Amino acid sequence: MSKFFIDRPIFAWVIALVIMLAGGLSILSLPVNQYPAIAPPAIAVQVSYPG
Amino acid sequence: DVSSAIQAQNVQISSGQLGGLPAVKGQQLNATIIGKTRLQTAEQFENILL
Repeated sequence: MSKFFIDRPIFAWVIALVIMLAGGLSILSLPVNQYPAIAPPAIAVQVSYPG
Repeated sequence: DVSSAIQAQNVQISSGQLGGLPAVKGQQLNATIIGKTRLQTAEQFENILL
């Protein structure tokens, strides 16, 4: 709840900045791609037999 | 001798193609060759030459 923070603004600023730079360094450690694993899993067996 | 004759006369044989690669320059025909296949009925088995 509030009323603990309007008298204590530095606590609120610290919470804001720590969630900011908790996400901002974590963006540099996860990969980026176009799409997630949308395709179903599939296993293929394969042989070749000449002639 | 019976086992060797069966192993000789009941086989699948890879016999390739007519116009297989690398073909000669100008070839226009290509078809798979169906060589020896396995026997199916008992009458094909009982005509095996010993």
